[PDB]
Amino acid sequence: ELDQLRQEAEQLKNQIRDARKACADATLSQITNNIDPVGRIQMRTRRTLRGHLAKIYAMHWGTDSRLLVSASQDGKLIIWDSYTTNKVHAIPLRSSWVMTCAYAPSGNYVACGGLDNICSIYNLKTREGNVRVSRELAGHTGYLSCCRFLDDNQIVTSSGDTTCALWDIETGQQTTTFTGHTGDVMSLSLAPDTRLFVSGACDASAKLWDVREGMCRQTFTGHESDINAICFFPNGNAFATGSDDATCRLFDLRADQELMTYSHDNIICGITSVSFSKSGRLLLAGYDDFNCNVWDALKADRAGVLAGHDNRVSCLGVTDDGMAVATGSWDSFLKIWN
Amino acid sequence: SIAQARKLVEQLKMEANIDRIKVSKAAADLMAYCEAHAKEDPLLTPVPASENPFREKKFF
Amino acid sequence: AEDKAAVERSKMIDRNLREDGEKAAREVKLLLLGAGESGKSTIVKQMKTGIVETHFTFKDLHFKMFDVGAQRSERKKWIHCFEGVTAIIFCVALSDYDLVLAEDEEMNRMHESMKLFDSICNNKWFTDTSIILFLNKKDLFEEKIKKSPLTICYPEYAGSNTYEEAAAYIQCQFEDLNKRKDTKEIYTHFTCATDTKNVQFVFDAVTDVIQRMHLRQYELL
Amino acid sequence: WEAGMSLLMALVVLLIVAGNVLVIAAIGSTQRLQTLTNLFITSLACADLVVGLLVVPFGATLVVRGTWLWGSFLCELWTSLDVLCVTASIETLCVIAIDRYLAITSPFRYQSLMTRARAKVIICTVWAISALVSFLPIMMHWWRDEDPQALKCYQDPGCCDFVTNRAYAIASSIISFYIPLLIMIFVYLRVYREAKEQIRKIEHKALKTLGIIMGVFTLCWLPFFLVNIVNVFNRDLVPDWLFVFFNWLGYANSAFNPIIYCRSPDFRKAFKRL
Ligand SMILES: CC(C)NC[C@H](O)c1ccc(O)c(O)c1
Repeated sequence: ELDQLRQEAEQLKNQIRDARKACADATLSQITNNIDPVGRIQMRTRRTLRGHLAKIYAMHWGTDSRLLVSASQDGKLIIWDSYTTNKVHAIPLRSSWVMTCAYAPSGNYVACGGLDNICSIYNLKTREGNVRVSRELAGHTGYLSCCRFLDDNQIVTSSGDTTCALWDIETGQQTTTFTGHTGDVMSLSLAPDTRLFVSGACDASAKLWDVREGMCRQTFTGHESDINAICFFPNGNAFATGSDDATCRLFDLRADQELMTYSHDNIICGITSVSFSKSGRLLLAGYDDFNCNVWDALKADRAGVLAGHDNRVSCLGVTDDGMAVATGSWDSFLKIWN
Repeated sequence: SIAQARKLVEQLKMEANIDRIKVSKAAADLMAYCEAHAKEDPLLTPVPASENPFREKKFF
Repeated sequence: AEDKAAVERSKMIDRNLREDGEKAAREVKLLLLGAGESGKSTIVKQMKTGIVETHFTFKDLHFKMFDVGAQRSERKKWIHCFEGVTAIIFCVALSDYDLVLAEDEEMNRMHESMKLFDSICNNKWFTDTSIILFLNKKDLFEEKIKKSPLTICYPEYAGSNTYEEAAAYIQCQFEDLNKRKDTKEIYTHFTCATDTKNVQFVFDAVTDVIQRMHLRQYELL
Repeated sequence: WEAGMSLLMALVVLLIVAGNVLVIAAIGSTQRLQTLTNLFITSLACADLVVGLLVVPFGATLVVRGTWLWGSFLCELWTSLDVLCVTASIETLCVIAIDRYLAITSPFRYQSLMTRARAKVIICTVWAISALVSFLPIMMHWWRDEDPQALKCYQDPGCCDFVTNRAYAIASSIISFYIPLLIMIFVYLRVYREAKEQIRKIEHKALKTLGIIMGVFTLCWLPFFLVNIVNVFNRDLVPDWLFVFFNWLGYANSAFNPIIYCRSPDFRKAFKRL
């Protein structure tokens, strides 16, 4: 009878909640009270990349910290070179719509995905041809939200069907399928070790999926609205997540709780992307209010503000070196803040 | 429905059995790490103008 | 030398991007956002996985009609992707006034279509874009109303059993759902399985919408 | 007397330069403003800027001093620049009207044919017509006549008046004002009928928006060109102070054009940003 299953599930949930509550005997704000402020962080729009004829929806750097992909609804995927701000590749996409991108670490591939439910993988380094459709992965049933490169061969993807997948490019098959989300997976994030990866959702929950084993390890909740972005901590033991409630939350894996919440009364619009600095002391969150806020990591005290766009800040990224911070907005202009 | 509830209860039972450390330990670890790797961060501490690639640096 | 070659590549790519952008702006987009059983197949046929795209020419004009009916996901997350289409084609079945959803228990499919229309029209992303409203299976609806009354899906209706009265009533009921009465317009049209003029009406509606857009841009209207 | 007109001319030139440079900077800064019609708007703004930069100052100095103090060469230079700029402004207005009519009457054909390259081509053609009708006939002394009074005025360095013959006067008039006026009248009447039909489909806003655009240009320029074409037949009919006053009234169109053709919300936001 469904009644007994529901009752034991509720009992287990209450047990988990009580355990977590017992774990949280203090507060991160209290432990970080003695820590001093970081200070105002002034940033100027050093370089501005223009050429996209429509709003930008996603971007991603490379291990070189130099090249950076971008996506636009016009149907053209650009590969900018931040140093000289001179386009190095412009790929015309089959589908006019695109909702994500990915630049593999080795730099020998690029990805793309949108409403067409067909994760395309284009080859960049070729003998004579400029760019060719290396592969097209079509197993999902909904729009893709984000794609990341585990390696030149494997690629993990999240779709609107509430199911993540781990495709093998060479074979073109769903080597593994993670399911369990009750809503759309709007964004995911790989860890530095690449063994585990976190996945947001629209049902106000995040799940820590294990790549090799293929099982959910932990679940984190606490948001009052959908999760529109997520990003690990550079250390790899905790992860920050935005939401539509204008509230960012820094969850921890080991403790299995919410360490701290960044939120201010002034800001009312939702978040669209988040990221961490190299040392992780500053959480950069690109709000939907045409601005970007650099919150302190350990003090939840805002520090500086980046406002150079007219429309909402869509995508935000930072280089592994941590030297620059790219921000792409619907203004059709990427800004390499520094 | 039946399979859904069974999978749900199995996942919850597997999740409840995990070692959790007090928030104090995790907070202290994150603090120590963010303290150790603060010098290398470019955004936090002003990076030398010469080393700053975007402003003025020799490219090739 | 290498810097010169890179700058030349950049210039060529920029010229190609500008040319392709002009070519795209030349095209006219349309969104065929309809219900599940709104006879959208008949429309897509008489006009000619994931998102379907039909590119067809008429009077030396290119129409790219997008169909997202096969999405079946939370529309609130990707609807903003279509901010800028020249119009929105909305297909509705006049023969589904007495039917209910196989999932729901006592909800008329007409009421679900009405709710979807209210949601898509009063959305914060389509304040300026117009709406074309196709009504399909007109003869089937005529026969049905000849058999059964209209008070099934509307407990209040001042009118006898007749085709024209019920048609006008459904038209007004669908039209009275938009709130920006002074910013957008609804172009209704009844069609059948063998109409042979749907593309012409779509052309006329698009022409009027573009004329009104240019006028409001020049402040004449 | 001169003290009263000095401040007037100064304010006029300052307003002209400010409005025109502001419009140019607004169109050049933002990308959303970089549209087709905005190209013609930029051409008009640049012509009016050249006016306020070179023509208006010399004319003001002449009218306050009462005599030309620069030289015959500079007199001819100033006259040629004035003719070029006035013709360029009026022709940019007429081509803008033609563009609006083509776009509103048949949107698809206009969207297909028109392109930035062809817009640049049309602007270059207009400016070339202006140059051909302003510099060459002037430099060749074909504007001069044989009336002993005209020769007397030409030899004297002080007299930099615009006394001209019949041929060049009528020609420049018909090419710079009258044909553009007819074109604008026809195209705008057609656009008005189209707007009336459209409103009938779905109440005096279009009438006012068109009346402003047309009547401003008319009341600004028509008097001067009427008196000009009249001076050819018989000189004694109209005085000279009235001629100069109508000339300055026409110049005022250079200041009035930007505010009339840059009133949309996009331009408002672009101006508020800067
Ligand atoms: C006072 C003089 C120098 N200005 C001449 C006036 O601007 C003019 C311009 C164009 C013409 O075709 C014209 O007859 C007269």
